[PDB]
Amino acid sequence: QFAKPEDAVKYRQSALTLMASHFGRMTPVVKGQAPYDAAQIKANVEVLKTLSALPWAAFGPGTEGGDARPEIWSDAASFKQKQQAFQDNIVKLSAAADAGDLDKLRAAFGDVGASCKACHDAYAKK
Amino acid sequence: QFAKPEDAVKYRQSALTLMASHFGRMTPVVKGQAPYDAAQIKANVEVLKTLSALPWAAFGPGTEGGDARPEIWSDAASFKQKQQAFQDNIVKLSAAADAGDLDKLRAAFGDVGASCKACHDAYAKK
Ligand code: HEC
Ligand code: HEC
Repeated sequence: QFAKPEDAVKYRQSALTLMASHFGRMTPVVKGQAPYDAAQIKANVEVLKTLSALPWAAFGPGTEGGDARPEIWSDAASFKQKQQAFQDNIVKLSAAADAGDLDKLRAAFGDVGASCKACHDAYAKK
Repeated sequence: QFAKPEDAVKYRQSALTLMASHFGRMTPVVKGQAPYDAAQIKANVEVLKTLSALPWAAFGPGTEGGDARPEIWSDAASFKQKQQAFQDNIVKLSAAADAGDLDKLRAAFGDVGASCKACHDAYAKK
Protein backbone atom coordinates (compact mmCIF):
# COMPACT_ATOMS: atom_id res chain seq x y z
CA GLN A 1 0.00 0.00 0.00
CA PHE A 2 3.06 2.29 0.01
CA ALA A 3 4.18 4.28 -3.00
CA LYS A 4 7.74 4.80 -1.61
CA PRO A 5 9.67 3.41 1.36
CA GLU A 6 9.08 6.73 3.18
CA ASP A 7 5.35 5.98 3.18
CA ALA A 8 5.96 2.65 4.91
CA VAL A 9 8.15 4.38 7.46
CA LYS A 10 5.48 6.99 8.18
CA TYR A 11 2.79 4.32 8.48
CA ARG A 12 4.71 2.14 10.91
CA GLN A 13 5.78 5.09 13.05
CA SER A 14 2.17 6.22 13.26
CA ALA A 15 0.96 2.69 14.12
CA LEU A 16 3.63 2.35 16.84
CA THR A 17 2.73 5.80 18.23
CA LEU A 18 -0.90 4.70 18.55
CA MET A 19 0.15 1.39 20.36
CA ALA A 20 2.23 3.20 22.65
CA SER A 21 -0.65 5.46 23.64
CA HIS A 22 -3.17 2.58 24.02
CA PHE A 23 -0.63 0.56 26.04
CA GLY A 24 0.83 3.35 28.16
CA ARG A 25 -2.49 4.93 29.07
CA MET A 26 -3.17 1.86 31.21
CA THR A 27 -0.09 2.34 33.39
CA PRO A 28 -1.96 4.30 36.10
CA VAL A 29 -4.67 1.62 36.20
CA VAL A 30 -2.27 -1.30 36.61
CA LYS A 31 -0.46 0.72 39.35
CA GLY A 32 -3.71 1.46 41.17
CA GLN A 33 -3.24 5.23 40.75
CA ALA A 34 -6.40 5.36 38.61
CA PRO A 35 -9.54 3.22 39.14
CA TYR A 36 -10.06 -0.12 37.40
CA ASP A 37 -13.22 -0.24 35.24
CA ALA A 38 -13.20 -3.68 33.67
CA ALA A 39 -15.38 -2.67 30.70
CA GLN A 40 -13.20 0.38 29.92
CA ILE A 41 -10.03 -1.73 29.97
CA LYS A 42 -11.64 -4.53 27.90
CA ALA A 43 -12.55 -2.02 25.22
CA ASN A 44 -9.12 -0.35 25.27
CA VAL A 45 -7.28 -3.67 25.00
CA GLU A 46 -9.45 -4.58 21.99
CA VAL A 47 -8.20 -1.37 20.30
CA LEU A 48 -4.64 -2.27 21.29
CA LYS A 49 -5.14 -5.79 19.82
CA THR A 50 -6.09 -4.31 16.45
CA LEU A 51 -3.25 -1.81 16.49
CA SER A 52 -0.62 -4.33 17.55
CA ALA A 53 -1.11 -6.33 14.36
CA LEU A 54 -0.47 -3.36 12.08
CA PRO A 55 3.19 -2.27 12.17
CA TRP A 56 4.78 -5.44 10.84
CA ALA A 57 3.40 -5.32 7.29
CA ALA A 58 5.07 -1.89 6.97
CA PHE A 59 8.56 -3.39 7.35
CA GLY A 60 8.05 -5.10 3.93
CA PRO A 61 11.82 -5.54 2.05
CA GLY A 62 13.57 -2.37 0.96
CA THR A 63 11.78 -0.21 3.62
CA GLU A 64 14.97 0.69 5.45
CA GLY A 65 14.49 3.98 7.03
CA GLY A 66 13.38 5.71 10.17
CA ASP A 67 14.95 4.28 13.30
CA ALA A 68 14.65 0.67 12.03
CA ARG A 69 17.90 -1.23 12.35
CA PRO A 70 19.02 -3.09 9.23
CA GLU A 71 19.01 -6.45 11.10
CA ILE A 72 15.18 -6.53 10.72
CA TRP A 73 15.78 -7.61 7.13
CA SER A 74 18.87 -9.68 7.08
CA ASP A 75 17.26 -12.20 9.48
CA ALA A 76 13.60 -12.16 8.60
CA ALA A 77 12.98 -15.17 10.87
CA SER A 78 14.23 -13.75 14.12
CA PHE A 79 12.32 -10.46 13.63
CA LYS A 80 9.17 -12.42 12.83
CA GLN A 81 9.59 -14.51 16.00
CA LYS A 82 9.85 -11.22 17.88
CA GLN A 83 6.66 -9.68 16.52
CA GLN A 84 4.68 -12.92 16.74
CA ALA A 85 5.79 -13.44 20.34
CA PHE A 86 4.80 -9.79 21.14
CA GLN A 87 1.40 -10.42 19.61
CA ASP A 88 0.99 -13.51 21.75
CA ASN A 89 1.74 -11.42 24.86
CA ILE A 90 -1.01 -9.13 23.65
CA VAL A 91 -3.27 -12.21 23.53
CA LYS A 92 -2.54 -12.83 27.25
CA LEU A 93 -3.38 -9.18 28.00
CA SER A 94 -6.65 -9.53 26.05
CA ALA A 95 -7.53 -12.67 28.01
CA ALA A 96 -6.90 -10.89 31.30
CA ALA A 97 -8.97 -7.84 30.20
CA ASP A 98 -11.80 -9.96 28.88
CA ALA A 99 -11.85 -11.89 32.20
CA GLY A 100 -11.86 -8.67 34.25
CA ASP A 101 -8.93 -10.18 36.13
CA LEU A 102 -6.85 -7.32 37.53
CA ASP A 103 -4.02 -9.50 38.84
CA LYS A 104 -3.74 -11.19 35.48
CA LEU A 105 -3.86 -7.80 33.79
CA ARG A 106 -0.89 -6.49 35.86
CA ALA A 107 1.19 -9.53 35.06
CA ALA A 108 0.36 -9.51 31.38
CA PHE A 109 1.01 -5.78 31.14
CA GLY A 110 4.54 -6.27 32.48
CA ASP A 111 5.21 -9.12 30.07
CA VAL A 112 3.96 -7.02 27.12
CA GLY A 113 6.23 -4.15 28.14
CA ALA A 114 9.22 -6.49 28.35
CA SER A 115 8.40 -7.72 24.82
CA CYS A 116 8.36 -4.14 23.46
CA LYS A 117 11.77 -3.47 25.01
CA ALA A 118 13.25 -6.80 23.79
CA CYS A 119 12.43 -5.86 20.21
CA HIS A 120 13.75 -2.32 20.59
CA ASP A 121 17.05 -3.51 22.06
CA ALA A 122 17.66 -5.71 18.94
CA TYR A 123 15.94 -3.78 16.15
CA ALA A 124 15.51 -0.05 16.90
CA LYS A 125 18.36 2.50 16.50
CA LYS A 126 19.50 4.40 19.60
CA GLN B 1 -4.42 9.99 28.08
CA PHE B 2 -2.33 13.00 26.99
CA ALA B 3 0.16 14.73 29.26
CA LYS B 4 0.22 17.93 27.11
CA PRO B 5 -1.83 19.20 24.17
CA GLU B 6 1.09 18.27 21.86
CA ASP B 7 0.53 14.62 22.75
CA ALA B 8 -3.09 14.84 21.66
CA VAL B 9 -2.01 16.47 18.43
CA LYS B 10 0.53 13.73 17.73
CA TYR B 11 -2.02 11.02 18.52
CA ARG B 12 -4.72 12.38 16.25
CA GLN B 13 -2.31 13.02 13.39
CA SER B 14 -1.07 9.45 13.67
CA ALA B 15 -4.63 8.07 13.80
CA LEU B 16 -5.64 10.12 10.74
CA THR B 17 -2.49 8.98 8.88
CA LEU B 18 -3.46 5.35 9.52
CA MET B 19 -7.11 5.98 8.25
CA ALA B 20 -5.89 7.57 5.27
CA SER B 21 -3.73 4.57 4.43
CA HIS B 22 -6.51 2.00 5.16
CA PHE B 23 -9.01 4.05 3.13
CA GLY B 24 -6.77 5.07 0.24
CA ARG B 25 -5.23 1.65 -0.29
CA MET B 26 -8.64 0.52 -1.59
CA THR B 27 -8.75 3.09 -4.39
CA PRO B 28 -7.28 0.73 -7.01
CA VAL B 29 -9.79 -1.96 -6.02
CA VAL B 30 -12.84 0.27 -6.29
CA LYS B 31 -11.50 1.50 -9.69
CA GLY B 32 -10.98 -2.04 -10.95
CA GLN B 33 -7.23 -1.47 -11.41
CA ALA B 34 -6.52 -4.13 -8.75
CA PRO B 35 -8.57 -7.32 -8.20
CA TYR B 36 -11.46 -7.50 -5.74
CA ASP B 37 -10.99 -10.16 -3.03
CA ALA B 38 -14.05 -9.84 -0.82
CA ALA B 39 -12.37 -11.36 2.25
CA GLN B 40 -9.33 -9.05 1.95
CA ILE B 41 -11.57 -5.97 1.70
CA LYS B 42 -13.82 -7.14 4.57
CA ALA B 43 -10.78 -7.47 6.81
CA ASN B 44 -9.33 -4.10 5.74
CA VAL B 45 -12.61 -2.27 6.31
CA GLU B 46 -12.80 -3.79 9.81
CA VAL B 47 -9.39 -2.20 10.53
CA LEU B 48 -10.64 1.08 9.06
CA LYS B 49 -13.77 0.86 11.29
CA THR B 50 -11.60 0.63 14.40
CA LEU B 51 -9.30 3.42 13.30
CA SER B 52 -12.11 5.76 12.27
CA ALA B 53 -13.41 5.92 15.83
CA LEU B 54 -10.08 7.03 17.28
CA PRO B 55 -9.22 10.61 16.25
CA TRP B 56 -12.13 12.41 17.86
CA ALA B 57 -11.24 11.78 21.51
CA ALA B 58 -7.90 13.51 20.78
CA PHE B 59 -9.62 16.83 20.03
CA GLY B 60 -10.59 17.03 23.76
CA PRO B 61 -10.83 21.09 24.91
CA GLY B 62 -7.60 23.05 24.95
CA THR B 63 -5.92 20.78 22.32
CA GLU B 64 -5.56 23.53 19.75
CA GLY B 65 -2.63 22.77 17.66
CA GLY B 66 -1.51 21.05 14.52
CA ASP B 67 -3.60 21.94 11.50
CA ALA B 68 -6.87 21.87 13.51
CA ARG B 69 -8.96 24.98 12.94
CA PRO B 70 -10.21 26.70 16.09
CA GLU B 71 -13.87 26.27 14.99
CA ILE B 72 -13.68 22.60 16.13
CA TRP B 73 -14.06 23.92 19.68
CA SER B 74 -16.23 26.93 19.53
CA ASP B 75 -19.09 24.85 18.06
CA ALA B 76 -18.70 21.45 19.62
CA ALA B 77 -22.06 20.35 18.19
CA SER B 78 -21.38 20.92 14.53
CA PHE B 79 -17.97 19.18 14.71
CA LYS B 80 -19.57 16.24 16.50
CA GLN B 81 -22.27 15.99 13.81
CA LYS B 82 -19.44 15.89 11.28
CA GLN B 83 -17.50 13.06 12.90
CA GLN B 84 -20.62 11.04 13.75
CA ALA B 85 -21.90 11.39 10.19
CA PHE B 86 -18.43 10.29 8.87
CA GLN B 87 -18.58 7.27 11.14
CA ASP B 88 -22.01 6.40 9.80
CA ASN B 89 -20.62 6.52 6.25
CA ILE B 90 -18.00 4.10 7.48
CA VAL B 91 -20.88 1.88 8.67
CA LYS B 92 -22.26 1.83 5.08
CA LEU B 93 -18.80 0.88 3.79
CA SER B 94 -18.59 -1.92 6.38
CA ALA B 95 -22.01 -3.21 5.31
CA ALA B 96 -20.95 -3.24 1.67
CA ALA B 97 -17.65 -5.02 2.51
CA ASP B 98 -19.32 -7.55 4.77
CA ALA B 99 -21.86 -8.28 2.00
CA GLY B 100 -19.12 -8.69 -0.63
CA ASP B 101 -21.11 -6.22 -2.70
CA LEU B 102 -18.70 -4.44 -5.03
CA ASP B 103 -21.23 -1.96 -6.41
CA LYS B 104 -22.23 -1.01 -2.90
CA LEU B 105 -18.57 -0.76 -1.95
CA ARG B 106 -17.85 1.73 -4.79
CA ALA B 107 -20.77 3.92 -3.81
CA ALA B 108 -19.97 3.85 -0.13
CA PHE B 109 -16.30 4.57 -0.78
CA GLY B 110 -17.23 7.75 -2.67
CA ASP B 111 -19.57 8.87 0.09
CA VAL B 112 -16.87 8.27 2.73
CA GLY B 113 -14.37 10.30 0.72
CA ALA B 114 -16.85 13.17 0.41
CA SER B 115 -17.31 13.08 4.21
CA CYS B 116 -13.54 13.34 4.79
CA LYS B 117 -13.36 16.37 2.48
CA ALA B 118 -16.45 18.05 4.04
CA CYS B 119 -14.78 17.98 7.44
CA HIS B 120 -11.45 19.22 6.09
CA ASP B 121 -13.07 22.14 4.27
CA ALA B 122 -14.64 23.36 7.59
CA TYR B 123 -12.11 22.26 10.21
CA ALA B 124 -8.58 21.72 8.82
CA LYS B 125 -6.15 24.60 8.12
CA LYS B 126 -4.96 25.10 4.53
C1 HEC C 1 9.58 -5.46 17.11
C2 HEC C 1 8.93 -6.84 17.01
C3 HEC C 1 8.85 -4.43 17.95
C4 HEC C 1 7.97 -4.57 18.96
C5 HEC C 1 7.38 -5.85 19.57
C6 HEC C 1 7.60 -3.23 19.40
N1 HEC C 1 8.29 -2.30 18.66
FE1 HEC C 1 8.34 -0.26 19.01
N2 HEC C 1 9.50 -0.01 17.32
C7 HEC C 1 10.11 -1.05 16.60
C8 HEC C 1 10.93 -0.52 15.55
C9 HEC C 1 11.76 -1.32 14.61
C10 HEC C 1 10.78 0.88 15.62
C11 HEC C 1 11.38 1.90 14.67
C12 HEC C 1 10.40 2.21 13.51
C13 HEC C 1 10.95 3.17 12.49
O1 HEC C 1 11.00 2.82 11.29
O2 HEC C 1 11.40 4.28 12.93
C14 HEC C 1 9.92 1.16 16.74
C15 HEC C 1 9.44 2.38 17.16
C16 HEC C 1 8.55 2.68 18.15
C17 HEC C 1 8.08 4.01 18.53
C18 HEC C 1 8.42 5.31 17.85
C19 HEC C 1 7.51 5.55 16.67
C20 HEC C 1 7.75 6.90 16.03
O3 HEC C 1 6.94 7.82 16.25
O4 HEC C 1 8.76 7.08 15.30
C21 HEC C 1 7.27 3.85 19.61
C22 HEC C 1 6.47 4.89 20.38
C23 HEC C 1 7.22 2.44 19.90
N3 HEC C 1 8.01 1.77 19.02
C24 HEC C 1 6.50 1.84 20.94
C25 HEC C 1 6.33 0.50 21.19
C26 HEC C 1 5.52 -0.08 22.24
C27 HEC C 1 4.82 0.73 23.36
C28 HEC C 1 5.56 -1.40 22.08
C29 HEC C 1 4.94 -2.52 22.92
C30 HEC C 1 3.49 -2.22 23.35
C31 HEC C 1 6.40 -1.68 20.94
N4 HEC C 1 6.84 -0.48 20.43
C32 HEC C 1 6.72 -2.93 20.42
C33 HEC C 1 9.92 -2.40 16.85
C34 HEC C 1 9.06 -3.01 17.76
C1 HEC D 1 -13.63 15.83 10.89
C2 HEC D 1 -14.93 15.20 11.40
C3 HEC D 1 -12.76 14.95 10.03
C4 HEC D 1 -13.05 13.88 9.26
C5 HEC D 1 -14.39 13.17 9.05
C6 HEC D 1 -11.80 13.44 8.64
N1 HEC D 1 -10.78 14.27 9.02
FE1 HEC D 1 -8.86 14.26 8.26
N2 HEC D 1 -8.34 15.75 9.60
C7 HEC D 1 -9.24 16.48 10.38
C8 HEC D 1 -8.55 17.51 11.11
C9 HEC D 1 -9.19 18.51 12.01
C10 HEC D 1 -7.19 17.35 10.79
C11 HEC D 1 -6.03 18.14 11.37
C12 HEC D 1 -5.45 17.42 12.62
C13 HEC D 1 -4.34 18.18 13.29
O1 HEC D 1 -4.44 18.47 14.51
O2 HEC D 1 -3.36 18.54 12.56
C14 HEC D 1 -7.10 16.29 9.83
C15 HEC D 1 -5.96 15.74 9.28
C16 HEC D 1 -5.82 14.66 8.44
C17 HEC D 1 -4.57 14.14 7.90
C18 HEC D 1 -3.17 14.63 8.22
C19 HEC D 1 -2.66 13.98 9.48
C20 HEC D 1 -1.22 14.36 9.77
O3 HEC D 1 -0.33 13.52 9.53
O4 HEC D 1 -0.95 15.49 10.23
C21 HEC D 1 -4.90 13.13 7.06
C22 HEC D 1 -4.00 12.19 6.27
C23 HEC D 1 -6.34 13.00 7.08
N3 HEC D 1 -6.86 13.96 7.90
C24 HEC D 1 -7.09 12.08 6.35
C25 HEC D 1 -8.45 11.86 6.41
C26 HEC D 1 -9.18 10.85 5.68
C27 HEC D 1 -8.57 9.94 4.59
C28 HEC D 1 -10.45 10.91 6.10
C29 HEC D 1 -11.67 10.12 5.64
C30 HEC D 1 -11.40 8.62 5.46
C31 HEC D 1 -10.54 11.96 7.08
N4 HEC D 1 -9.28 12.51 7.24
C32 HEC D 1 -11.67 12.37 7.77
C33 HEC D 1 -10.60 16.24 10.45
C34 HEC D 1 -11.33 15.20 9.87
